[PDB]
Amino acid sequence: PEAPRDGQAYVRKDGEWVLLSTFL
Amino acid sequence: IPEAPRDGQAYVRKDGEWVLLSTFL
Amino acid sequence: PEAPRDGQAYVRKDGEWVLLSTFL
Ligand SMILES: CCNC(=O)c1cc(C(=O)NCC)cc(C(=O)NCC)c1
Repeated sequence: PEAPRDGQAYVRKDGEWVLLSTFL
Repeated sequence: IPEAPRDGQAYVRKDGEWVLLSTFL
Repeated sequence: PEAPRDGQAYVRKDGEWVLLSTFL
């Protein structure tokens, strides 16, 4: 399914969309 | 959601689009 | 299709899921 549409980037983890910024 | 470009570059999902990872690194 | 479900983040590249950590 689609990631949130909220001006933030997402990566795929554990069957979820997780913010990229958390890893940066 | 559709495939990302297949062009040797990594993409992340943003705003219902595929965006280059490199932009954020 | 789904990325691996293994506690790790993935990005999309070349029609595949590739570890985010490789790029960081
Ligand atoms: C210009 C913003 N770039 C990043 O924040 C960035 C880039 C990189 C990056 O370019 N890595 C290439 C080795 C890595 C990280 C990272 O490992 N953050 C952990 C807190 C962050």
